[PDB]
Amino acid sequence: MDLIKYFTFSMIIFILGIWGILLNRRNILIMLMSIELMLLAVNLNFLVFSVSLDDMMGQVFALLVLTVAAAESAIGLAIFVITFRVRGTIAVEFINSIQG
Amino acid sequence: ASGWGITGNKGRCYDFWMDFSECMSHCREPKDCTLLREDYLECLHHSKEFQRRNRIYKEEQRKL
Amino acid sequence: MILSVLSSLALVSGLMVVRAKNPVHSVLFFILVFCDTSGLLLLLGLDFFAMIFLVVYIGAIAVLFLFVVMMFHIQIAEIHEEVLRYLPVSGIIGLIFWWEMFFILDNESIPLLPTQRNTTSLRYTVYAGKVRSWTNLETLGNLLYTYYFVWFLVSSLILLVAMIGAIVLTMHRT
Amino acid sequence: MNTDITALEKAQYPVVDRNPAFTKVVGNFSTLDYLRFSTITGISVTVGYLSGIKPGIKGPSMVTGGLIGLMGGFMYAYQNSAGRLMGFFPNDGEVASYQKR
Amino acid sequence: ALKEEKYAARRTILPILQAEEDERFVSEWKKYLEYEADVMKDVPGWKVGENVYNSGRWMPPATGELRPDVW
Amino acid sequence: GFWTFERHNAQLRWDPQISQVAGRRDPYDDLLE
Amino acid sequence: LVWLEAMLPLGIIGGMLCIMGNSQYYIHKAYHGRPKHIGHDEWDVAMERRDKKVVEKA
Amino acid sequence: PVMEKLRMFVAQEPVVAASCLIGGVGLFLPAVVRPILDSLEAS
Amino acid sequence: MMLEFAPIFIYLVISLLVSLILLGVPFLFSRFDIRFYLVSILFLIFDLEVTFFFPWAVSLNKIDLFGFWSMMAFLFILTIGFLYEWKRGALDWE
Amino acid sequence: YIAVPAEILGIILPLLLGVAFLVLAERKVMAFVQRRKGPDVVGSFGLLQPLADGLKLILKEPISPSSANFFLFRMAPVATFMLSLVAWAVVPFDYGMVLSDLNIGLLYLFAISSLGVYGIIIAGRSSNSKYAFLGALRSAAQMVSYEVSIGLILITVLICVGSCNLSEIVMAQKQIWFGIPLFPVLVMFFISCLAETNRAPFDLPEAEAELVAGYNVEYSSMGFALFFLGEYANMILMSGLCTLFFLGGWLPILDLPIFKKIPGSIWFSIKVLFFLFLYIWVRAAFPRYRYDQLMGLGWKVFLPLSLAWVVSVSGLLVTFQWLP
Amino acid sequence: GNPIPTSAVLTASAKHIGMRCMPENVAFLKCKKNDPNPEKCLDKGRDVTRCVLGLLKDLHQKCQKEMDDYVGCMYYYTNEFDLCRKEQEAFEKVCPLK
Repeated sequence: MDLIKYFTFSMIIFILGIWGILLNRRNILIMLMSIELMLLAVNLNFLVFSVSLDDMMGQVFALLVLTVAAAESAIGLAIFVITFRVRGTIAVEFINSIQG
Repeated sequence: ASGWGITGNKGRCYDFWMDFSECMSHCREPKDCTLLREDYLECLHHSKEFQRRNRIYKEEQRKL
Repeated sequence: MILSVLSSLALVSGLMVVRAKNPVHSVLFFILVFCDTSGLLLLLGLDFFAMIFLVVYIGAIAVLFLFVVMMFHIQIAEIHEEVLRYLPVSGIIGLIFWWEMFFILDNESIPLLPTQRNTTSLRYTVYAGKVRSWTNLETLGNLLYTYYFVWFLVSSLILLVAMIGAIVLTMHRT
Repeated sequence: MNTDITALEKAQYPVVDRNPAFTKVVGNFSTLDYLRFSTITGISVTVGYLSGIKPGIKGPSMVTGGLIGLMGGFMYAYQNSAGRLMGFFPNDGEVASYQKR
Repeated sequence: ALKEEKYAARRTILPILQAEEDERFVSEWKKYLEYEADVMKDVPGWKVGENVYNSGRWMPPATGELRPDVW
Repeated sequence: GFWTFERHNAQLRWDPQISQVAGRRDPYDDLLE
Repeated sequence: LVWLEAMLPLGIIGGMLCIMGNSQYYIHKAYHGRPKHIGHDEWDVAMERRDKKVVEKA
Repeated sequence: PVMEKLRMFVAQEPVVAASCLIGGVGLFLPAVVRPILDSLEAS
Repeated sequence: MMLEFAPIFIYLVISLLVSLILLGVPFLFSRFDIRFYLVSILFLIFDLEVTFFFPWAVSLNKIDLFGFWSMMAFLFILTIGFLYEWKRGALDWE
Repeated sequence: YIAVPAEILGIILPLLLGVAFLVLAERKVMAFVQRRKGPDVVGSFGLLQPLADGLKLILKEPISPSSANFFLFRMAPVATFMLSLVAWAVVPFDYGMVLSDLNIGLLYLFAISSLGVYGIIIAGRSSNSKYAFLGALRSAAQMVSYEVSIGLILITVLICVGSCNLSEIVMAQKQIWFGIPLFPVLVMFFISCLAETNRAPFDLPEAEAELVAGYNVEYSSMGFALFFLGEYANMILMSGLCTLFFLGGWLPILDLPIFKKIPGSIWFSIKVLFFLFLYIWVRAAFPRYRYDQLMGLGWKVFLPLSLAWVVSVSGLLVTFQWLP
Repeated sequence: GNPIPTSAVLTASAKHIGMRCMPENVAFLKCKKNDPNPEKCLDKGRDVTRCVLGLLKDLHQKCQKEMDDYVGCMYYYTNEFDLCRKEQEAFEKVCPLK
């Protein structure tokens, strides 16, 4: 029953990311962090599957995904910083001007 | 399917994958390669082996 | 059992990431999720990945998040909201996802029930693959730079984009 | 590293050399190859000069454009020569220096 | 050289270790086959030690543990 | 059976060229080579 | 020769380090019967487990 | 007259120049010397 | 084998106990500076560079010239980025 | 496994004694340099001075200021102290004298060093002091900045050895110590260790007279003591790492029977003591950089040179086929 | 009488095993390459076991004290050849590799 338990660990991390999206309408920093949780859950699936199938392709992609996660976090926090600088606040009522 | 094992040797299920691939390389009906395909998937997930052993466990529990 | 312990710690820590009132606390609980993940990876036998999750996710990424979120000095009023009204929608979505997705491997990967018999003597041992053992590090390094080097270089291009974007968006030279 | 030059689509012209070396391909450059190279280098230098006048760096801009043009022109000429020697492009000249030599 | 020496010493004594392991596994497999023959008695249609692989090639029994060789 | 076409059989022709590369060998070929 | 006063705490640190090594070295050797082997790999583990049977079942 | 620009660059930025020389040696050895040794061995 | 990690876990438990004993015995008797974000970004990039060096460094004996030059190209891209950082004043705290 | 905690305590307790006496040794050496005596009244030759200071700190009342982050304020010194302690589980003192023979020991050490920054940053924000927070930010940035050069130097040693096992790194230096052909790399490593430990000339937290308040200004009693013990344990560890990577670890200077007589633990201790003396001698010799100056040194000097040495060593080794 | 074929003994005698039982080793490895099934290799395994045990008993009869010392030192150092050279030389001097 090993594989199912590893997979449900990754599953709960992914589900927690989805819930963090659902529960944080007014907190876009935690929306970003929830997205990072989802990416960690996928990275773990690749490692677990690579071990389970006795195949190295899962690990190569796991390293490359870690690179993608790093770059995406860097740029996301940059966009956060510039949005904050322009508005002086992070509240979602000040990032809703574009609509319709 | 790639053949690179996680310990530096040929992957566990690579030979089954290859045999499946050679079969499909000349059989125009994919149903001609069903047995080798389910052999490769059985190597991947051990589903039928575990199911049969669970049958054995179930019968033992019933007769106890 | 150990998987149950790590799973419970990760569950509670992740709930704390998504539910902490203070975002700084959310970043610190995220570090706890990454430590727990590293323990899981050590159980898988992948020590390089277990150490790299500490080096990169905690040592670099989480430090970035902590630096940014600390200097923001976010007041609770701008991000606070009562979440009791989201119990039904989260209940529905989580239950659907749970039933469809926590059992996605059950039909494909049927678990082996633990019998009251020593099935650990049926372990066949092959000494041929144990003469010279490769670490997870050497197995990865055998492949990254030769047979899949294009993906390696594309990842470098991704990192270069990150550097350029960070400068062009935030730099105010003195 | 195991290498294999085998292409998906077979050559349609006599194969003079299936994997010609770097120096051999370069030595196979024809007058048309040097014409393509010189045209691309000259156009690139011209664009560098004309685009560099407004910022005031026409000289350095000429250098940058010329570097891009030298790289691209060599690449195009090497492509043509190697493709002729491998039989992917019409290569009656290469076959002449193969039957004769 | 010192490592090659060690690996060479491992290669010369591998066959006796493998032979002993093969004999031990064959005896254990006979014991499990007789256990299965006894337990699955009065089960219509059963086959003691049926190979789940159509090609019939021998594989070790699967353990259900993801990475037991590292512990 | 488009999978029969030669363009879709690259692994069947490439992999035998690396069958002796360390990292994807059957452990016994090291014992007898 | 007053500077020997400073060489006393340094000598104490050196002795502490020697203790950190040797104390853990001798405890392990006493419990396992032989000193710790550096480089214990899959092969060394397989040998120990098989030797246990080869010894106890003889 | 690019012969004293290198001199001024080495005077002003000694660490950068040293780094460039060290890495340049590290790149020059396999690009040049290694094929020379490979060619010598074959003959 | 992961067998050598168990002593580390027991070591962590004991170190935590010692720290709690030491810290518990006495209980008986609004300015954003972009340069910190930037230093974090550079650290993240070079941390990933050290990460990709570890498999390469232990594997140089088998990848030979091809792996060496693929790593060299990787470094070249990242060093072009670093030069861009230098010229834009990201490395100057004045 | 029943005997494992005995080995663990046989590592930890002498380490704490060694830290307590390293502080005394630094006070004695700085004093002797300055024509004074240093601790010499509390015990013979001041040998009981560490015991008195530790017992004083134990009896001192803990303040725990009226902050809104009381748990994090107290956990921050525990985090940094546990991290300083746990690095010694993989350090070998002689052949077979090591708690955990990790095959990934080098990367494990890098991970510990990367984790060390969190105690300092959490202390700054949890202390409810703008001065402590800006000091903690500067210290954290300096530490991560010099981690890059430390990692690149580690990669250079790895290329020479081709294995992350510390014992194998030592045993690879039987032919020659790496400090001889990689002497500039050793100098860069020793300076990067100084900057990574927040030590003079890089000791921003000690620059209170420079209007630069440290990250631990709001700490009293044993939280402050834990921060101090962590920093000095890290100094000992950095000396040990300099010894292992470049000075042959437990190996003797020359491979002769006369040198092979004395145990390798004594060799290792002697080399560690020499680097611990350098840490103090440098503290006594020079003034300190400004924050901007040391950051410039980290990103503009030590990183390029570390990257250049990685390239040069790897290229030379693959060129002449001298790889492990 | 017959020494217990522990890992120390086999590793100590590995060089003699390689020189003396070479053909049985090769045949067993060929059969294993052809078929992984343990049931289909028992004859070659018996051949290999018989050659090794015979050589072990022979080498015990020729050089007993040197073999005990070498096996004792190999066991103490978990089969590390480098920490056992003097006993290795004393062992090969009375019992040549041939």
